[PDB]
This record gives sequence, structure tokens and C-alpha cells, in this order.
Amino acid sequence: MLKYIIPTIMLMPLTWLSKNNMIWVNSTAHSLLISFTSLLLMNQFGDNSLNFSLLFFSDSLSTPLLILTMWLLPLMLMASQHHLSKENLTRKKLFITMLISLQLFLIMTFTAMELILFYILFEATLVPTLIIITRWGNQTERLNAGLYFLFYTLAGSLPLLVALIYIQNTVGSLNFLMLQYWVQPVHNSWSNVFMWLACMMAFMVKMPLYGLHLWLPKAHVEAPIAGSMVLAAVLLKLGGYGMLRITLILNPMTDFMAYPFIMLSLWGMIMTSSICLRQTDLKSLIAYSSVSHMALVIVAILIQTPWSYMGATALMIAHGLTSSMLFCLANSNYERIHSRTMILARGLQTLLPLMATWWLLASLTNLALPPTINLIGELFVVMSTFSWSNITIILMGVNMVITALYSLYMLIMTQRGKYTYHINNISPSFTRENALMSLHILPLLLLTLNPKIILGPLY
Amino acid sequence: ARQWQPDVEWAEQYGGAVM
Amino acid sequence: MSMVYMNIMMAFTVSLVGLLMYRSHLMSSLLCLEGMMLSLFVMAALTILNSHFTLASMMPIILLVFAACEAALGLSLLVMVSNTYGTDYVQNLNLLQC
Amino acid sequence: LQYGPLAYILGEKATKKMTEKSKLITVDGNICSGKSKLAKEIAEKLGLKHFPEAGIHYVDSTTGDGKPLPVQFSGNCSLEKFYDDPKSNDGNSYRLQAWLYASRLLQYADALEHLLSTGQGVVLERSIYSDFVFLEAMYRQGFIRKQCVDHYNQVKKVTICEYLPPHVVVYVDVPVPEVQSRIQKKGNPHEMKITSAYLQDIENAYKGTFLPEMSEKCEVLQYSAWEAQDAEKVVEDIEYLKYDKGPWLDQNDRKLHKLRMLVQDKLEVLNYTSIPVFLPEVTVGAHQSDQVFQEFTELPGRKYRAGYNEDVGDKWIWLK
Amino acid sequence: MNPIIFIIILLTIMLGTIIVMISSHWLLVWIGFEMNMLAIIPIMMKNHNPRATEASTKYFLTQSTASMLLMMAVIINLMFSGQWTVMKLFNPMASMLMTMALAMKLGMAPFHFWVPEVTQGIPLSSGLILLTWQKLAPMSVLYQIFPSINLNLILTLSVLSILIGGWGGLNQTQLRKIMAYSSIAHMGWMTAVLPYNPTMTLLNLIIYIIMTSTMFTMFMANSTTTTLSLSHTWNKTPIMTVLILATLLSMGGLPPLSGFMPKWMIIQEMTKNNSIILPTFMAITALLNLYFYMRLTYSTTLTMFPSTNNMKMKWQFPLMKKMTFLPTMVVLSTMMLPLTPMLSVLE
Amino acid sequence: RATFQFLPDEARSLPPPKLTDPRLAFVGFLGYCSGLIDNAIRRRPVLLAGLHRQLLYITSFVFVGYYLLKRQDYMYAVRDHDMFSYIKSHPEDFPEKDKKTYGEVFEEFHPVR
Amino acid sequence: VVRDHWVHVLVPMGFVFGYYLDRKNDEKLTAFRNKSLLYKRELKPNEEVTWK
Amino acid sequence: RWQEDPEPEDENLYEKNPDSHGYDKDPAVDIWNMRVVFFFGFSIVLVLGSTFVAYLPDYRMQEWARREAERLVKYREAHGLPIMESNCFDPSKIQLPE
Amino acid sequence: KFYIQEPPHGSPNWLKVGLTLGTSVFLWIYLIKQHNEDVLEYKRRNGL
Ligand SMILES: CCCCCCCCCCCCCCCCCC(=O)OC[C@H](COP(=O)(O)OCCN)OC(=O)CCCCCCCCCCCCCCCCC
Ligand SMILES: CCCCCCCCCCCCCCCCCC(=O)OC[C@H](COP(=O)(O)OCCN)OC(=O)CCCCCCCCCCCCCCCCC
Ligand SMILES: CCCCCCCCCCCCCCCCCC(=O)OC[C@H](COP(=O)(O)OCCN)OC(=O)CCCCCCCCCCCCCCCCC
Ligand SMILES: CCCCCCCCCCCCO[C@@H]1O[C@H](CO)[C@@H](O[C@H]2O[C@H](CO)[C@@H](O)[C@H](O)[C@H]2O)[C@H](O)[C@H]1O
Ligand SMILES: CCCCCCCCCCCCO[C@@H]1O[C@H](CO)[C@@H](O[C@H]2O[C@H](CO)[C@@H](O)[C@H](O)[C@H]2O)[C@H](O)[C@H]1O
Ligand SMILES: CCCCCCCCCCCCO[C@@H]1O[C@H](CO)[C@@H](O[C@H]2O[C@H](CO)[C@@H](O)[C@H](O)[C@H]2O)[C@H](O)[C@H]1O
Ligand SMILES: Nc1nc2c(ncn2[C@@H]2O[C@H](COP(=O)(O)OP(=O)(O)OP(=O)(O)O)[C@@H](O)[C@H]2O)c(=O)[nH]1
Ligand SMILES: N=C(N)NC(=N)NCCc1ccc(I)c(Cl)c1
Ligand SMILES: [Mg+2]
Repeated sequence: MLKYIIPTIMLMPLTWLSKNNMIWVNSTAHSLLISFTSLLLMNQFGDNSLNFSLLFFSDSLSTPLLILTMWLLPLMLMASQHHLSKENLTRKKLFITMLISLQLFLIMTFTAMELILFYILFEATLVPTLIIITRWGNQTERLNAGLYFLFYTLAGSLPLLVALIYIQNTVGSLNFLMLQYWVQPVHNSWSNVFMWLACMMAFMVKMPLYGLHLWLPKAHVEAPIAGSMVLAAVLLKLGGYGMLRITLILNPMTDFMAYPFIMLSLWGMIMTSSICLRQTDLKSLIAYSSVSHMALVIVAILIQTPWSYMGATALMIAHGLTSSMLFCLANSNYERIHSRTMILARGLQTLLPLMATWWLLASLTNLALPPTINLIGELFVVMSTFSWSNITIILMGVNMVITALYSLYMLIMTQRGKYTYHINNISPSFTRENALMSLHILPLLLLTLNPKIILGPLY
Repeated sequence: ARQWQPDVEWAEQYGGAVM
Repeated sequence: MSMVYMNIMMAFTVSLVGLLMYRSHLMSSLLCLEGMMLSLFVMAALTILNSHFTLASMMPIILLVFAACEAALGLSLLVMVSNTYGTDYVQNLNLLQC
Repeated sequence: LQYGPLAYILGEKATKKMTEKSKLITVDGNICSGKSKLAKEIAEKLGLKHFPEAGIHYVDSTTGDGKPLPVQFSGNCSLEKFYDDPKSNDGNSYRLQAWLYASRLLQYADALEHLLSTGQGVVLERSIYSDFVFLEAMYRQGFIRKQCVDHYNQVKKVTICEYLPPHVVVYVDVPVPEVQSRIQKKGNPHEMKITSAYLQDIENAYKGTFLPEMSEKCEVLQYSAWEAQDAEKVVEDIEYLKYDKGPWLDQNDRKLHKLRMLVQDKLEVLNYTSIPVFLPEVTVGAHQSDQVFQEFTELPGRKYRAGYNEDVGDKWIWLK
Repeated sequence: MNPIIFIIILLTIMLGTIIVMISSHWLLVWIGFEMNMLAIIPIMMKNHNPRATEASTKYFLTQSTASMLLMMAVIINLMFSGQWTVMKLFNPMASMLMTMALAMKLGMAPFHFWVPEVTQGIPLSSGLILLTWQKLAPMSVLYQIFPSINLNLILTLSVLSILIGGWGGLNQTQLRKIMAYSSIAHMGWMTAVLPYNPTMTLLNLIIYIIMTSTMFTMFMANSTTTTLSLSHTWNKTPIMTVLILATLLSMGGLPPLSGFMPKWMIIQEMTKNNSIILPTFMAITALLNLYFYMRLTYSTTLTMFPSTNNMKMKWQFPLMKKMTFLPTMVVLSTMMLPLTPMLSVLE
Repeated sequence: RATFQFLPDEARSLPPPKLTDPRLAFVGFLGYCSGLIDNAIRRRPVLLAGLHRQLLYITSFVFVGYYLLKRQDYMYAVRDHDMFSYIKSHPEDFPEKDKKTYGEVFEEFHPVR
Repeated sequence: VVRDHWVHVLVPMGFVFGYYLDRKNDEKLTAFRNKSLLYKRELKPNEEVTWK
Repeated sequence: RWQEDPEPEDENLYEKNPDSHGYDKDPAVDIWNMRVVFFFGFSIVLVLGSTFVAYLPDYRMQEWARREAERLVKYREAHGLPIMESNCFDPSKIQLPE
Repeated sequence: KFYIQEPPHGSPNWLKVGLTLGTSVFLWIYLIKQHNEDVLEYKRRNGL
């Protein structure tokens, strides 16, 4: 992985040694070049994962997440450089450094072969993320949002640290390849019930699981746009990726420990979808949309079927691009009217016709219009949960209906109707804003032509 | 608007003898 | 153990309680510190003398030397406490609650 | 060696450089009372260093290239604005007074550093010991709130305690009616707006509080307007003073060393002039503070530590 | 204080600590503590004000009491073994008295009350010695007597110290009282792992000293002793706010910083011995420490607090403080996690 | 093994860390970072100022780090030497098992239905 | 080399350097080169190693 | 209150630069920023990356598995053997308990 | 600009510069010869 780790680090010298007026051009261009080379990770085999060294390996699960992560860095740079224009030069370079360091921790997190190396990097992403939210957020509440984000995560992570170290003691290793062959079954006992909880609660909080999700709408509403992009696109998927790996050693206890969390997700997804119908804040609506989508991922990981794992892998990638696009779309409105109130600026399709096309495409992927990968992921999950229990189609069906209602409600309220009279600073969409939107939707729609590369190890 | 920063009311939360 | 140890250990405990249960005068507590050292001197001297631990016979003497350094240190602080407040009362030394 | 404990151990002790002529002298009086001229002549005759009264831009004179800085780098405090509109809503009156005290506190530290390190006495025009008379005049005329006075006293009580008062306090007693005529002759249009009641308040503080206090610990000389017109007679009085009172008798190398470590460290001197007490008159918002601080570092020779600014010709940066 | 007298007194503080660490005889261990206590008191009183006088008095009464309990343990040990060798003790009553004696010397809870008050009452340079160097001698004794220490007693002290340190720091605005309660909280981790692996007690001790030295040096550099005074640092020296942020996140134990290393190695040793509940409880309770570290980072680095007009005068003067070793210490405080296997040097 | 010795004599029978050791390169990097922080806190040009000072930061870190890495390697060699010799001294506590294949060992099947 | 375009070699060099280091890791993991049951064979007349 | 700077007005990048792409205030930098985003983003990553992905060699051996299965079905049906046996492992190599 | 007071670091302190560079050189030579000495001792003790 050094062909990706090292050039990612070299982005830091590049940013700091760039001319004062070229920090965005240089960092954006060279982070796109790194994104290009990440496609070499798709040298995947039918039987064996791609194991580079004792430290790093890349299978079909981590490969698409790595490519999503490295694609997101250039997009985040494009999305931030407007609202950071008045920033002090050094504080602009420190902002970019926080994003580069986040990418560094992320690509190492997704390829760590040892679970305790995964834990440290998994935890290391907190610091740059927290600093972005609290230093470069705009509102007073960004400070409270930082604390909720920090302490929700740590409340779960610290038990996970104890469980992993206990697992290394008893099994002798935490290398994920070794665990595949040395895994022993988990037999019922209160001791194992809490080993199971410690291994899964840290990841449940990151997804987040319904009930434990309150940190997420706070963080999104306060984060800067680049922070919201990485939060929704990648950092949520650290929970999913971690769960997909650790469940290997939790069998067969996962048979009955899953029930309380499937119930929370199946019911929680209807509850958070319905919350979206009455949200007044556009960013908060998108945040609650992520909770509903990630509920499906939690259910799919817990029912442990080949179809559900394929569906979860596609959902994580599809959600990553769609939710990131939606936050970017809402941000472009915010940079004009400087409010997140959804009902404030209406009828924008009249004033920004092409940006209204992006709003349409983003909404269609969010409601999972076939054959988007949003629909492929969501459909595969629904097929597998139906076999788990037929009655789940009722809850899946209702969520699909409510998901369409709030997706098109967001489209209709902001883009259609009459424009707000007194709002007269809706300038024409910039090239930067249109290119940012297209760099989200075009790769998302292109992946429909070749969806096998985002279906994960069980394809 | 512009980014919020602590004002005097906020700063006085940390000027007392105790929190 | 021998019965002498009952009263020497008792004397140490009495002075320890006397030290931990303050009244007003700081001088009174410094006396309880000096008494605690006196019981330790006697208690150590008995053991060493009775066991014929010849080289340990100097140990009680060394104990007194650092007892005086403590008493001198205690009195030095008492002088400063007295100068500040005009009494050696320990209730005056309460500025550092806040 | 830069001064420090090592230099002191090796023999840099103040008692070696101090003589009978190493004296700190402060000339005080009302506005337009002839302080400057008398102070300059005393300094020239006795062989001392003359410090012109500390103004807004005193600190500028001791750092950088010595020129005044733009007024935003002093808070925009204006003496002219004080004379025109002494009740300005923007708190200019107290902001100026707080700034002036800090400038005097710094000048006093610089003066003490000169006296201790070379043994040459100095002459000052007013000082931190007498600056309060202007604060009393401002408060008695309603130009500042009582809260400003409370703040001023807090800053003074934790700063003036650290220093020794001047050896000699020269005072020129010019009565207010003569002062008003002197201002009218001077010709500064802003200064003509001074009310006589304000001038009387300056005199009441000087006679009421300052001189009675200084008498206990310094040699005080009071000269009428005409006596002050001949500095040679003033110098004669200074040359025959007893010097029998005050804290300077109690000083020793051990104490003057500790005093010298303070005054040479200017940030340590100015530590408590910015106590986190949020008065509207002196509190600055973060956005204003950040912008001005950034502009300050963009000034010539101000980005780096003195001697590391290549924009003004500093050399051997890579070896310094 | 004469500069030569200050150096002689400082070298005597170190000599007393050294004597404790090199002595094979309980009497010389006791002498080392007494010599150390004698020398430090004038450092506390160096500024001669009522708060320094109160601090030194409270310190003297606590340390002098601990020494009497320490010597009582030594004499009881002599009765029941007839020797003075510094090693395990041969009487459980002696072990308890010595263990309590060292707990009071360290300021562990519930013998902790003096630490916040004494630290607040003395300068920052003296506070640095109190919370760092003064831990060496008592810990070096615990390192040698642990095979005879009562496990319930030592783990009780460790648990209470972590709780009281974490809770105590939540209510503090004074920096010296924040460091004091942080020190109490960190003392608990060192003793919690002592029964299982003394090597991890040294690691925590060394890393705690580096981070604590870094913070005190940065507070001294700016002559800041309160939260609000420290909140002006962004307007004087922006770089120092970033070092404080990195150091404080490290003291909170956040990966990938160095301060995570001791919490990580202590949890490993405890789990190897089938201690699961205690490390879990300890890690969660350490979130209290992270909370009031995070408040300082907010008021110091991640926001910009109101400034004063006179602050502009300071822009024109450079930092003159010595700040000895601060560049090295801050890097060690933050960037040491990749070298964790180097802990075997302490074995 | 030697009392209060940083590097006992027997440690010389181990190969010394290479001067291109990746761990040593990191230590040298920490010295470089310390040099940069030194310039920054003192408000000097961070990259340019005092290259003699920056060189000594790198050199001192690498010098100390080399010896720490050598002792680190030595202590892990000692741990293994102790561990293997103890296993040899107590065969009956570390008996070699008879290794059954998976065709013989019965494992229960848990369907994922 | 230009005064405007030397910073543009950092990331490309980092990739090349990382690529080189990645291949050197494979030189430490040859314990089973031509020894696995699945792929073990005889060397060709000129071949020295099945993979490098 | 305090001495604070008022909230600055909104800058419309189009006022000074009607041809602004929204990247930078400097028109020359604004053009270059647009060029690198479009060339490296669309022309390279999206166009070449899409082409690279389309021609990936037998991603996860799905084609080989189909060719191999054809070989097995051809063989087994010719020789009369079952297309696929229920037993994955040869039952002679297994030793059941009891 | 041209400073009103001569900066304490206005000119290089050549005595320190010499000591600093001389120490870096000295330590580097000491480190290398030690490493070479250790390499030869290691080969000697292991029969290489
Ligand atoms: C290596 C492997 C192990 C991994 C462990 C993690 C390693 C990182 C350890 C970091 C060690 C601390 C040193 C960090 C150096 C930071 C440099 C920097 O901040 O720039 C300096 C600048 C100071 O300002 P100035 O000197 O005056 O320059 C002109 C601007 N006024 O700064 C400023 O002006 C900024 C002022 C605004 C404050 C912004 C604060 C948000 C940015 C903080 C980023 C650093 C966070 C470090 C925390 C750990 C990150 C993982
Ligand atoms: C192969 C190298 C890979 C790089 C890895 C970096 C890891 C973090 C290392 C931390 C130590 C950084 C050096 C200490 C900070 C000093 C720099 C500074 O204070 O400001 C930036 C300064 C430029 O501004 P100025 O003050 O005016 O000086 C002029 C010199 N051109 O000086 C400069 O020109 C820039 C100097 C570097 C700026 C560093 C910015 C802070 C980085 C900390 C963020 C956390 C690091 C990433 C975490 C993952 C670690 C891999
Ligand atoms: C655990 C694994 C990681 C390994 C960690 C290793 C840490 C230990 C390594 C030592 C750390 C400290 C290294 C500091 C290097 C910087 C020294 C320097 O450049 O000094 C420049 C100059 C003084 O140098 P000078 O005294 O003349 O050189 C002769 C020394 N006998 O004048 C100056 O301007 C110096 C001022 C900046 C330095 C801060 C103040 C400290 C004073 C140090 C004096 C010099 C010490 C020489 C260090 C040699 C160490 C081998
Ligand atoms: C979000 C929170 C989710 C909470 C999910 C709760 C799941 C509850 C699982 C309960 C079953 C635990 O597993 C059960 O534990 C006990 C441990 O005493 C085991 O039984 C063991 O203890 C019991 C005592 O009660 C003895 O009678 C028994 O002889 C012994 O073997 C059982 O063999 C095992 O079946
Ligand atoms: C802060 C407290 C202040 C008060 C201090 C008072 C100190 C008094 C010290 C007395 C020490 C007596 O110590 C106690 O002696 C008795 C002897 O019968 C021992 O008694 C025990 O051990 C011995 C043999 O090992 C046997 O008698 C038997 O096994 C058991 O009774 C205790 O294990 C020991 O703890
Ligand atoms: C395989 C790796 C490939 C890496 C490719 C990286 C692509 C980066 C593209 C940026 C190219 C911009 O190149 C640009 O050229 C001119 C002439 O030298 C420089 O100088 C220019 O500055 C300004 C622009 O603000 C111009 O108005 C001026 O005419 C010119 O002096 C710019 O400072 C430099 O930024
Ligand atoms: N508000 C205020 N004004 C001050 C202060 N110190 C000086 N000034 C003003 O600065 C100006 C010059 O001070 P003076 O020296 O007393 O007046 P002068 O014309 O120079 O007459 P001389 O005594 O001969 O020097 C006067 O307008 C003073 O009012 C102060 O502390 N507060
Ligand atoms: N747990 C203890 N109390 N002691 C201890 N560290 N035992 C573990 C034994 C050990 C571990 C590493 C090394 I290297 C070495 Cl030489 C010995
Ligand atoms: Mg004048």
C-alpha cells in the first residue's frame, strides 16, 4: 500500500511548499492523480485476496472503499475552497492538511491486516474529523457537536479495545488472514454475550444504529461542507466495514445477539424516514436520510448471507456518493442564502435550471430508481431479509414508500413552486459547483454498467 | 453570516472560581 | 511480643491520632509530630539493643538528626504563618480552597 | 552573555556599577507646565539619559526601526479624539488611558534596565506613579465609568508593586489660570477644548494624593513656574539631597538581580496589563483582533524575530 | 534567593530522590525522602506570599506525616525479619502502613486533598517539580515492594484516584488545579497495573512526565495560570496553541498520539491476567479527563476568545523565556506511538 | 543480565541495527520535526533558520535512537532465549500434541438459515 | 526544475518510491516461491525464479 | 459589548470577473483551477478509468469458472457420471464419531 | 526595517555555530565507527 500511502503524505509537502495562490490547484490536481492510480487495486482474484505484506492487504471489500476514499479528497477540496477564501493562508494549509491526514488514516484503516492496527487508525480518524468540525464550523453549536461526536465514538471504542486484546490473548493473533483459519465458535454464556457486545457496539455507533444516532444530525448540521462529505461518504462506512470483518469470529452467537439490533434497524429505518418528512433543516434532512439507509446495511450485515453481504457492499458505495452529492447540493444553496432552512428559498428550478437537474438526479438515486447501484444494493438486501423472514417485506415496502415521499418533497419544496420574492442574490451556478455535482453523479451512474466491482468479496 | 466566535458572555463562563 | 511493645506501639498510635485530630494551634500538632518520632526512636532502640545488632546502634541517633531537621523546618513555617496572621491557628490557612 | 543567573554569578552585580550619580528622576506637573524643557535640561546637566514622556507610540520607538506605527496597531486610541469628544461612545477615553499606563509601565521598565545595567541615572517626565492623576480627572468629569477606574486599579495593584519608586520627584507647580493661558498660547486646536475644571482635577490629584505619597519614600522638590525657568538652580538642589529615605536603601545585589530579570523581560513586564477583564472600553472581538494581528505581521521587519527578517536586509538567516 | 543557593537547593532535591533510588537499606530510603522534603519547601516559599506559605505548610504536614508512617513500617519490618534490605516486607501490617505512606506522598485518593491546593499555591516552575520529579522516589519504592502489597488496597487506591481525579478536574478553571487533578487521575493508572507488570508502571510514569513537563513549560512560556489568560494565546503566539492542542489530545489518550500508548499497554497486561472489568471501568472513567482537556482546547485553539486592546503591545516583543527542551518534549509527547515496541528498554 | 548495565556484553553477539533501519529513519524524522518546532516557537523562518541547529536535532535523535533500538532488540532476544530455554527445561509442561486432521475432528454445523 | 514547477514532482516521486518499496517487501516474502503444492514446478532452462 | 469588526458584505465573484469559473479571484488562477479539475477529473480519471475498468482481465475469475464448468459438464455427461454430487468431500477420507 | 536597537541575534554567534556543527560531525563519526565495530564484533562472535 506504500504506492498510495507515500504519495498521500507527499500531498502535505506539496500544499505547504505551493505558491500562495496555487494551494488549491496543486492539491486538487495531484489528489486526482492519486485517485487515478487507486484503480490498480482492482487486481482481485476469485479465491485469494490481494495480500501485499505483513501489514496491508486489499480484498474486494476494501478495494471499492479505498477508491471511494481517494476520489473524495479532490471533491472535498473543490467544495471547500470557496468558503475558505477569506481564510488566513496558513489556516488554509492547515485545513487541507487535516483532509490529507484523514485520507491517510482512512486508506490505512481499510487495508490493515491486523485488527489492532485497524483499531488505532479507525480511532485516529477522530482527531482530524473533530478539528474540522469545531475549528471551521460556522455556528455556536459546533462545539457541542464535537463533544457528542467524540464521546459517542469513544464510549463504544474503548470496550472494543478490551475485546480485541482479549481475543489476541486467547487466540494468539489478530491478523485477519489468521483469524479465517483459527476461528473457533462462540458458545453461549454471559461472558460471550458481553464479548459480542464489545465487538459490535463501536461499529454500531459509527453506522449509526437507530437509538445511538443522535450524534450524527448534530455533527452534520455543524460541520463544514468538506467535513459533512467525508462524514457521510466514508466515516459512516467504517462501522459497516468493521462489522463485516469482525462478524467472522462471532459465530454462531450472532444468531440470537442480532435480534435486538435487527429490530432497532427495521423499525428505526421507518422512524428516521418519517422524521425526514417533517424536517425544517435541509442538512438535517439529509443526515436523517443516512440513518435510514444505513439501517439496511446493519440488517444485511447481521443476517449473514451471501446476498446480504453483496447488497451491503453496494449500498455503502452508492450511499457514499449520493449523500455526499446531496450535502454538496444543499451547500450551494447555503453559500447563496446562508441558511439551511429548507422552506426559505423555493422555486429554484426557475432561477438555476441546470442545478435543478442535479437536484433531480440526486433525488432519483436517493429513492433508489432502478437500475442505479442505489437500487441494486437496496434490492439485494430486501431479497435476503425476505428469506430471513417473509414479514420483513412489509417494513421494507413501507420504507421504500416513505423514502420516495421525502426525497421528492425535498425536490419539490426547494426547486418547484414559486421563487421567494425577497431573495435576490441567487447568482448563476459556477463552473466549480456544476463540475462538483457532475463528479458525484457521473461515476455513480457509470458504475451501473459494471456493478460487479462494488459487490464485495462474496460476488 | 460569518463564523461564530466566542463573545464576552461566552468567555465569562470560564472566568469564575468554579465551572 | 513482649509487653513493652504494647505500650510503645500504643504511644505511637496515640501521637498519630493526636497528629490527625487537629485543634487550633499549629504548635500543638508539631508537638505530636515530635512525639511520634520519640516513640519510633524508643521502639527502634529496644529492637536493636535487645537483638545485639551492633551496627544498628547508630540508627536511632540518625533518626534524631532528621527529627530535628523536621522540627526546625516545622518551626520555620510556623514563624511565617504567625507573621502573616498574628496567630498559629490552622483555620487561617484556608485560602487555597479557592 | 545575555543577562541572567550565570552573568550574575560571574560578577555582574548592580552594586559594582551604581554610584552616587545613579539616580532615577521624574519631573511632574500639570499640562503645559514646562516639564519637557526642565526635564531635558536636568538630564543634560547631570549626565543622565532623558526619556521623553511616554506617548501612544512609545513602544514603537523601542522596537522595529523606531518609527510610529499606524494607529490601528494601538487600538486607534487618539488623544485628539479625547479632547474633542471626551465622552465618545467607543470608549476612546479609557482605552487611551489604559494604553498610556502600559506605555509608561514599559518606559519605567526600560528606564530601570538602563539604570541597573550601566549605572547611569535617567530622567522621566511623569511615570506610572503619577499617571493616576489623569484617571482621576477623567472620572471626576464623567469621561469614564467607575468600572474603568476599578479596572485601572486592578492593573496598577499587580504591576506597580514590582518596582522601586524614583529617587527624586521634581514637581513644577503652575496654577490652573496660568496653565489655561499657556495652552491658549501653545496653539493646538484640540488642546484648547480642555476645561479648567479638568485641569483643576489634575492639580487636586497631584497635590492631594501624589505628593503626600511620594514624600514618604522619595526626595520631593516643588518649584513654582519661575524657579523652574532656571534648570541650573534645580540641578543644584538635586546635587545636595540627603537620600535618607525610601526603599532604595534596603536594596542589595540579590534584590536588584531579581528586579533586573523582570525589567529586561518586556512580556513579563506587560503580563498583567491584559488581564482577562472584559470591559467594553478595552475588549476587542476575535474577528477584529485576528485581522489586525495579521496586518501587523505583514509590516516590514515584523514577521519574524528581530534579526531574522530578510525583507529588511538581515543576513545569515540559515546560520542564525 | 541567591542563584547559587537555588542551584544547591535544586541539586539537593535531586540528591534525595537519587538516594531513594539507589539505596538498598530502608534507613537510607527514609533519609532520601527527608532530604528531598527539606530541600523542596524553600522552592515552594520562593515568592513569599500567604498562598505560598499556606501551600508549603500543608505540604510539610502531609509529607512529614507520611514519613512517620514510612518509618513505622520499616521498624515493624525490622522486628519481624531483623534486616533492613529494600525489598518485599515481611509483615502485612508493615505493608499496609508503607503502602499508605507512599500513597500520601504521591497524593493518591483519598489522600489527594493536598495536591490541588499545594499546586495552586506555588509558582509554575515549582509546580512542575512537584507533579513530575517528586513522583519518582515513591514510585521507585513501590516498584521494589509490590510483591508484598495487598492487591485490594492498591487497586482501591487506583480506582479512587482515577474517579476523584476525573471528577475533580471538571470543576476547575485554574490551570494549576487542572494539572493537579490530572496528576491524581494518572497516578491511578500507574498503580493499577503495578501488581501485574511493574514495567508498565514505569512506561506510564515516563510518558506522564514528558507530557506534564510539556504542558507546564508552555504555561510558563506565556505566564498563564488561568483558563481565560490562556485563551489570549492565539493572539500572541499562534504556534503555541497548536502545541497545546496536540499535547492535550495526547494526555487524553487519543490515538495515534503518544498518550494512548500507556493506556494501551496497561489494558493489555490487565487482560492477560483475566482482569476485564477493571480496565474497562478505568478506560471509560478516563473520558472525564478527556472532557476537561477538550474544554481547554476549545478555549485555547479551536475558537478565538475576546482579546484586550493592551494585547497589541505584546505583539512587538519576542518570547524571552528559556523554554528548555520544549521542542523535543512536545514531539515526544505526540509522535511516539509508532515506536511503542521500544518499551522493552524499560524491562 | 548484568546489573544496571545499559548494554551487557552478550548483547554484542547480536547484529546491530542497520543505519538504514526504518525505525531509525523515523527517529531521525522526529529530530527534524523538533528542529522545525524550535524555529516556529521562537518566530524564526521555520525551514531556513539555523540549519546548524536543525542538523544537531537530527543527529542527536539518531544517536540516542540507535542505542535505544539496540537495547530494544537485545531485550527481545533475551526474552526469547529465556522462553525457549525454559521450555527445554520442562518438557512435561509443553508436550507435543497428536495433530488430528479435520476429517477426524468433529465440529458442529450451525446453519445460517 | 523551473521555479514554478518543481513541487509537481513530489507526489509522482512518492508514488514511484512507494512502488519501489512495495516490490522490496516481496523480496522478504519468498519463503514459498516455487514451493506451494498448487504452483510448484521445474524451472525453465534460463529462468532463475518463477517470480521476482 | 466590545470593539468588533462588522460582518463583511457578500462578494459576488461575477462582479469583478464575469467569466469567473468560481474557483479563484485571480482570473488566470481561476482558469487553471478549472482546467486541472476537468482534464484530470473527466478526461483522465473518468474516461481512462472507465476504459481501464471495462477491460479488467477476468475480474475475480468469473470467465474461467464458466469455461471450467463447461469442461466438467462435457466430461461428466459423456462418462455417465452425475453432473454434481451431493458430497463435497470424498466420504472415504472422513471418520465420523461414535 | 533597520532596527533602532541592534538585535541580540543580529549577527551569527560563530562560537556556537562552530560548536553546533562540530558536535554534529563528531557524533556522526562516533556513531559510524561504533556501528562498524559492532558489525565486526558480531561477525567474529558468530563465526562469520
Ligand atoms: C507522525 C506519526 C504519529 C502521528 C501522531 C500525530 C503527529 C502530529 C503531531 C503534531 C505535533 C504538534 C506540531 C504541529 C505543527 C503545527 C504547525 C502549525 O500549526 O502552523 C503554525 C501556525 C502558527 O502560526 P505562526 O507561527 O505565527 O505562522 C504564521 C501564522 N500566524 O499555526 C497556526 O497559525 C494555526 C492557528 C489556528 C489554529 C488552528 C488549529 C487547527 C489546526 C490544528 C492542526 C494540528 C493538529 C495536531 C493534533 C494531532 C493531529 C493528528
Ligand atoms: C516526508 C514529510 C512528510 C510530512 C509529515 C508531516 C507530519 C507532521 C509533522 C509535524 C511537525 C511539523 C513541523 C512543525 C511545525 C512548524 C511549521 C509551522 O509552524 O508553520 C509552517 C511553516 C511555514 O510558515 P512560517 O511560520 O512563516 O515559516 C516559514 C518557512 N517557510 O513551515 C512550513 O513551511 C511547513 C512546515 C510543515 C507544516 C506542518 C503543518 C502541521 C502538520 C501537523 C498535522 C498532523 C500531521 C499529519 C498527521 C499524520 C502524520 C503522518
Ligand atoms: C525515544 C526515541 C526517540 C529519541 C529521542 C531522543 C531525545 C534525546 C536527544 C537529545 C534531545 C535534545 C537535542 C537538542 C538538539 C539541539 C541542540 C542545538 O542545536 O543547540 C544549538 C546551540 C547550542 O548548541 P551547543 O551547546 O553549542 O553544542 C554543544 C553541545 N555540547 O544553541 C541553541 O540555540 C540551542 C537552543 C535550542 C535547544 C533547546 C534548549 C536546550 C539546550 C541544549 C544545549 C545543547 C545540547 C546539545 C545536545 C547534544 C545531545 C547529544
Ligand atoms: C442490546 C442488549 C442485547 C442483550 C441480549 C441478551 C441475550 C441473552 C442471552 C441469555 C443466554 C446466555 O447464555 C446462557 O448463560 C448461562 C451462564 O450462566 C449458561 O448456563 C450456565 O449458567 C447457568 C446458571 O444460570 C447454569 O444453569 C448452567 O448449568 C450453566 O451451564 C447457559 O448455558 C447459556 O445458555
Ligand atoms: C496507622 C495505624 C497506627 C497503629 C500502628 C500499630 C502497629 C502495630 C504493629 C504490630 C505488628 C503485629 O503483626 C502481626 O503479628 C502477628 C503475630 O501474632 C501475626 O500473626 C499471624 O502471623 C504469625 C506467623 O506469621 C502467626 O501468629 C499466625 O500465622 C498469625 O497469627 C500477624 O501476621 C502480624 O500482622
Ligand atoms: C505526472 C504529474 C503531472 C503533474 C501536473 C500538475 C499540473 C499543475 C498545473 C498548474 C500549471 C500552472 O502553471 C503556471 O505557469 C505560469 C508560468 O510559469 C506561472 O506564472 C504565472 O503566474 C500568473 C498566474 O497567477 C500568470 O498570470 C503569469 O502570467 C505567470 O507569471 C504560474 O505560477 C504557474 O502556476
Ligand atoms: N488623557 C490623558 N492625556 C495625557 C496623559 N499624559 C499626557 N497627556 C496629554 O499629553 C499632552 C502633553 O502632555 P504635557 O507634557 O503635560 O503638555 P505640554 O504641552 O507638553 O507641556 P510641558 O509640561 O512643558 O511638557 C497633554 O495634552 C496631556 O493632556 C494621560 O495620562 N492621560
Ligand atoms: N510481569 C512482570 N511483573 N514482569 C514481566 N515483565 N514479566 C514478563 C517476562 C518478560 C517479558 C518481556 C521481556 I523483553 C522479558 Cl526479558 C521478560
Ligand atoms: Mg510635554
